[PDB]
Amino acid sequence: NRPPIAIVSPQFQEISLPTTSTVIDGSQSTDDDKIVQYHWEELKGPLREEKISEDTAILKLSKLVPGNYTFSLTVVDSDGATNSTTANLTVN
Amino acid sequence: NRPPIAIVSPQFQEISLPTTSTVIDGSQSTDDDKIVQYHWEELKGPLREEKISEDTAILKLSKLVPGNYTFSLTVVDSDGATNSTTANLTVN
Amino acid sequence: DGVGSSSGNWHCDSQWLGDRVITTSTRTWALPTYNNHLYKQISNSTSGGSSNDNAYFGYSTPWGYFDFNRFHCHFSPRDWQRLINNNWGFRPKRLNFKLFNIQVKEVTDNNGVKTIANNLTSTVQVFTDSDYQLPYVLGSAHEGCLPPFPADVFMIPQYGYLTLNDGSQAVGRSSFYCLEYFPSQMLRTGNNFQFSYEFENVPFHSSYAHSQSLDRLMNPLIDQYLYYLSKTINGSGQNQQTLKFSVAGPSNMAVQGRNYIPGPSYRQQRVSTTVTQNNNSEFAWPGASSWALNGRNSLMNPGPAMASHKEGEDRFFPLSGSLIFGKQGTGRDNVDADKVMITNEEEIKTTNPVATESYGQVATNHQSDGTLAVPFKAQAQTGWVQNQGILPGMVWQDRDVYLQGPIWAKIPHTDGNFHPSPLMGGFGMKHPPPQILIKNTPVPADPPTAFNKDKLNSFITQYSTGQVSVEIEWELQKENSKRWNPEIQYTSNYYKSNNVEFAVNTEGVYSEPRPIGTRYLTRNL
Amino acid sequence: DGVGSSSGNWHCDSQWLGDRVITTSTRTWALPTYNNHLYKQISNSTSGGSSNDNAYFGYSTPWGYFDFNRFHCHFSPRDWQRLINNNWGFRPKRLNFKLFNIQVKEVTDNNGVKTIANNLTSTVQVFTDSDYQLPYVLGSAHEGCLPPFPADVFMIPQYGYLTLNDGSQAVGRSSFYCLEYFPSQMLRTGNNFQFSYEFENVPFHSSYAHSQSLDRLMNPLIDQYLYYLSKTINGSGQNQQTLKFSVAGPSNMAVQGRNYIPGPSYRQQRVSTTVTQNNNSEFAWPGASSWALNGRNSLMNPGPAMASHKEGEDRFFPLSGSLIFGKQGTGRDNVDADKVMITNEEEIKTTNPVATESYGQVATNHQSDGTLAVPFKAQAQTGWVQNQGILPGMVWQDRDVYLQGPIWAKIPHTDGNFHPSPLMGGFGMKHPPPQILIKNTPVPADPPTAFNKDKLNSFITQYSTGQVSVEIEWELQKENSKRWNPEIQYTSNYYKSNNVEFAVNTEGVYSEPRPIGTRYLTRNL
Repeated sequence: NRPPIAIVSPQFQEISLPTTSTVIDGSQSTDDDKIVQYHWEELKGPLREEKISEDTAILKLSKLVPGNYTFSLTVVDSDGATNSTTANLTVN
Repeated sequence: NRPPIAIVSPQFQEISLPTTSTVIDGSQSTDDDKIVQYHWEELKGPLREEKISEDTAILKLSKLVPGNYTFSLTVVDSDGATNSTTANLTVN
Repeated sequence: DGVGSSSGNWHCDSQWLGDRVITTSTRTWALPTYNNHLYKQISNSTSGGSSNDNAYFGYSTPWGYFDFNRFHCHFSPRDWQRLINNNWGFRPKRLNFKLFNIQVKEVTDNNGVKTIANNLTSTVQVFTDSDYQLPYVLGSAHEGCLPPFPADVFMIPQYGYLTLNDGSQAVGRSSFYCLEYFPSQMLRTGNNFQFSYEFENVPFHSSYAHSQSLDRLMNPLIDQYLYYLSKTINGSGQNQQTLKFSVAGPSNMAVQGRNYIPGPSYRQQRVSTTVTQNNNSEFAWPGASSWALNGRNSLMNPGPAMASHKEGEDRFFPLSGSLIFGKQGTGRDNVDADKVMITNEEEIKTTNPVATESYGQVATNHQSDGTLAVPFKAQAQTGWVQNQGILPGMVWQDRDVYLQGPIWAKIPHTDGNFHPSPLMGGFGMKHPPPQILIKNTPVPADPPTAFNKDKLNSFITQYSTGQVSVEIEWELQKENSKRWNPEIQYTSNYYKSNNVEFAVNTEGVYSEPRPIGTRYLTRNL
Repeated sequence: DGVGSSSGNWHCDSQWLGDRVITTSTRTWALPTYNNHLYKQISNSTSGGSSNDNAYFGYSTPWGYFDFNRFHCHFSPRDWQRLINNNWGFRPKRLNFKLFNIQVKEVTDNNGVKTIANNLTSTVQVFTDSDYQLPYVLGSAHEGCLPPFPADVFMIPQYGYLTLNDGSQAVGRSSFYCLEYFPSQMLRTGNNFQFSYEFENVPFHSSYAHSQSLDRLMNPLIDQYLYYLSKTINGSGQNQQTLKFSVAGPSNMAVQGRNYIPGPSYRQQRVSTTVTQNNNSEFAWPGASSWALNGRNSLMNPGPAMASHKEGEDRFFPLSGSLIFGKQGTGRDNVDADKVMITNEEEIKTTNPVATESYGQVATNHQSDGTLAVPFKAQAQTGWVQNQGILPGMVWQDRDVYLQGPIWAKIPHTDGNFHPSPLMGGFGMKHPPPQILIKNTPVPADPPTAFNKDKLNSFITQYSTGQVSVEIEWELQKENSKRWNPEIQYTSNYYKSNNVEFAVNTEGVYSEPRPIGTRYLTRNL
C-alpha cells in the first residue's frame, strides 16, 4: 500500500511579463493506483483580486503580477493517502 | 405488508394423567412470507422444577402436573411484525 | 532430422525477377528462458508506480516472439535504393518463415564457472498465432526485430500483453491468455519449422511525391467563367456598400474555384531545431496534441499524415508528429538532439496541410452591417480551424515508410474504422502475418524422492540458438512517367569520409546514418 | 526415433465440434527413482504406530503412476464455463494417452556439486494395467494428478497399494502384486508410448439444478379427489372422538397425495462457519457419521448425495458430507477455515433431504385411546428417522462434480452394488481407464571384479523427463428448455481486483479462488 508520489515539474521558473501565462505540470504523480484527484492551493502571493483554487492536473496561470509565488500540489490516491509537494514560481 | 396471523390449535384441551404428554400445533401461522421463527412461553403454571422455553412449531409437553396452563405463541415474519396468540391448557 | 545433419541452408539472397522482389533474410537468434518459466503479472503497482496516464495491467508471458515488421530486416540499403529510385509503389504478397537448425544448450554454474554443454534432448516449442486470438503486439516498432546487418545475432524479445485496467487493478473483462493453451510444435535440435502466409489485398503504397501542388492544379492561361466576389465597398466613406464580382483567372489563383481540398489536420505544436528560438519553458508534455480516451491522456504521436513544415522552414518540426529514430550507440533516454535523427515530411506538403499550421479559417458571424430593429454593425469575423474532420471530395496522402520503419499493423477488430493505414506508416491489414512465439520447454532439475505437489520451481538454466529465415515476396508497380526533366533520386554522396555510409565501423558496429524515405520519384496529381 | 528428433508434438488445444468436446492436455513430468528400486512394505508398525482405526499393511512399489482423474487436468476454466453454462450433461467417450519425448538424466554428486548429464542409453519402463489386475488407486483424489496450469511441471506420484491387515500384520489372503511381473514397454529417450481407451456406456452426468421442488410438483389450482384425515376430535372435552376427512387441495399442500418421495438420508452432524455458534467441545471425531466395517470406524465422508443446508442457512455445512478442497498455498494440516474452500450443496435441496435434517418421522405406537381389558390411553407418539434406506418409487440426485473434482472411480469388483456413482462425485465405471505405471530401469554402478550373489544394491541416481498428453473426448447433451425467465449462469465478477480470477499471481503461482459446480442450468422435474 504505497502512498502516492507527487512530482510537480518544473519546480523553479523565472518568467518576465507580457507572457504571465505559465503552466506547471502536475500530472507526474506516481502511484500504484489511480490518482483520484489533484488539488492546487497557493500558500503565498502578492495581493490580487483572485485566489488560485483548481483541480486540474496541468495548472493554468494567467494575469500574474510581479512577486514571488509558492504553489502546493496535493494528490490523493484510491486508498486516501495524500502526498503534498510545493512548487515555487518567480516572476521578474 | 400484512402482519403474520398466529393461529394455535387446539385452543382448549382437557387432559387427565398417566397421559400428561400433550401437543398443541402452532404451525398454522398464516403470513404472506415465511415465518422466520416460533416462540413459546408459558405465562402461568403450577410451580414445577422446569420452565417451558422452545422454538419448535409443534410444541411437545411432558410431565404435566395438575393445574391450569396458559401458553403463548409468538410468531415473527421476514419483515419483523409479531402476532401473539395465547393457548389455554387444563389438566384434571 | 538427426543431430549430424543441418536442417536447412542459409538463404539470404534478394532476387529481382521484375514486378516481383523476393527478399529472403536470415539471422541467428538466441532465446533465453524468460521469467523462469512463469506467468508473473505486471502492473505499475509492481513497477514502482506511475502517473494516472501510464497505469497498465498485463501479464509477462515467458514466450519469445520473432518480430520482423521493419523494412530493414529484409531490404539491404542497396535494395532499398533500387526500390525507391525507380518504382511507384509496392506491397507484400507472400511470406515464408523457416525456423531451422535449433540447438539447445545447458548452462551450468559451479563456483562461478560458466560451462555450456548442449542438450541433445531438450525441446523448444514453436507455434504461430494463426487466428489472431492473442493480443497482437507486432506493430509498434518494438525494438526486438530482426538485426539490420545479417551477421548480427539477436536476442528474441519477450512476449507480454496488456489488458483492461481501472488504475492498476484488473476488471472482469480483463482477459488472461495462457500461451501453452495453444497447440504448439516441439523442435528438439534436429527439426525445422515452416509456415507460408498469403498477404491479403493491401493497397499499393505511395512511393512517389506529387509534382503538382493541390492548390496549383489549374491552367495558368485561361480564365474560369466562375465569377468570385471581389469588392464590397466602392470606396472609403460612409454608407457605400456595393457588390462587385469579377472573373477568377490566372492573375488571381487564390480565389479560383477548385474541385478538391487538402486532407485532414490535427494541429501539432511547433518546435525548432535551433534551440534558441524555442520558448524558455518546459512544454514537452503540457502543450502537445493528445486524444485521451477513458480519461487518460496520450500523445497524438504521430497522428494523421501531415506535412512537417512549410517550404523553406527546414529547421522546424512538429512536437509529436514525426517518427524520430535513434542512431546506433544512442542512450535510452535524455539524449541530445544530434544523437537522434528526425524524419521530416516535406514530401507531401502538396496534398496535406502543414502540421504546425491551422488549416484555413471559417467565418463565425454574419456580416449584416445594418440590421432591422437589432443593430449591431458586426463585421465579418473569422476563426481558425485548429482541427478539421474529413469532408466530401477531400484528398490526402498517407504517411511515408522509412527503411527503419514498420511494415504492417493489425487493424483493431472494431465495428468500423476509416482508412486503416497505421499512422506510423505501412500497410493496414485485417489479417497481418501471425506472431511466432517460441519457448524452450522447462526440464525440472531433480525432483525429491518423496512426493510433493508444488509447481516444481527448480529448473535447469538453458537457452537456444538457430536461424530464422523470412522470405517475403513484394509486388512492384513500375513507373512510366513521360517527364522530361531528370527525376530526383536517392544517392550516397561522393566525398571522402572516415566510414562508408551503411557500412561497419572500425569496431564492427553497423551504423545507419540517415532515415531513407520512399517518396523520391514524382507523379503528377 | 533417434536422439535428434522429437517423438511427438505438444498438443494442448480444446476443440468444440458440437455434441463432442475433445480436450487434449499436456504437461511435463519429472519422475525420480522411488524407494531406491526396492519393494519396502509399509505398516503403521513402521510409520511409528497409529490408532486401531488407522492400521494398514501395504507395499511401497517403486513405480510412478500418471493420474489424471480430476476435471481441471483437461478443462481450462473457460471451457468449464462453456460446459456448465449451456449443457445438460456430459460423459467421457474415449481416451488417448501419448507419453512421448522421454529424456533420462544422470545425477552425479562429487564434493556436494550437482552435475546433471543425460544418459542417451538408460531406459524408462511404461505399461498400462489394462486388465485391472492391480489394486486400483486412482479414484480418491490423491494429490498427484496432472498441474491445473499447463506450464506447471509436476512430479509423478509413487504407487503403493494396501491389502488385508489384522492390526499391522498381514493375513494369508494378503496379496503381494509385483509390478515387474507385468509385460512392460521400454522407452530409451527416442521412443513414445500410446494407448487408446474406449469409455464404457456411463450415464450422462446431471449438469442441471431442478427448478421444481419435489414436494411442490402438483397443480396449485385444482383439488385432488383424495380425502385426507384432518380432524380427530370434535372439540376440547371428555370422550369426543370423531373421524372427519377433507379434500387435499391447494390450500393445504402438505397433506397432498404424492407419487414420489425424496431420496436417501444418512444424517450428518451440523457445524456452522460462524465459529461462535458451534458448541464449546471437541466434536470433530466423536459425533460424526461413520460406517465401521470389520470393527474399525471410518468417517462417512462424504457419504450419499445430500443437500448441505435448508434454504437460507448458508453458514452451515455438514461435518463430513462435503468435499473441502484446499486453496493454493494452504498448509497440510491445522489450517484455518478461511484457507480452505467448502463446496456447498444447495443445488439439489429439491429432490434430496437436507444433510443435517432428520428425514421426517415415523409413528412408533398405536393411538388406541381406550383398549379392551388392557387400557393404556397411549397417544400417537412419533419418532424421527435419522437414517433411511431406499424404498419403492424414491427419487434422488447424485452428487455434483467440481472443476477440482474426480472424474471416474473403479466400481469394486463385488457380487452386487446399488447405483454405483462414486460418492465424491463423477462416473462409476466397471472398467475405468487403466493406470499407467512408469519406472526408470535400474542401472548398477560398478559391480565387483569378484562374484557376489547379493541384490547389487548400488545403483546410480537418475530421473526422467518428457511430456504426457491425455486427449479425452466428451459427449454433450445440449439443452432445449422453453424457459422464458433468463437462465442462471456462471460468470466472473466485473470488479477491479489485484489479480484476475484463475490467473497467475505476481510470483507465478496459479490460484483457483473458488470451486466451480456443474449444476447451473435449470430443468423441471
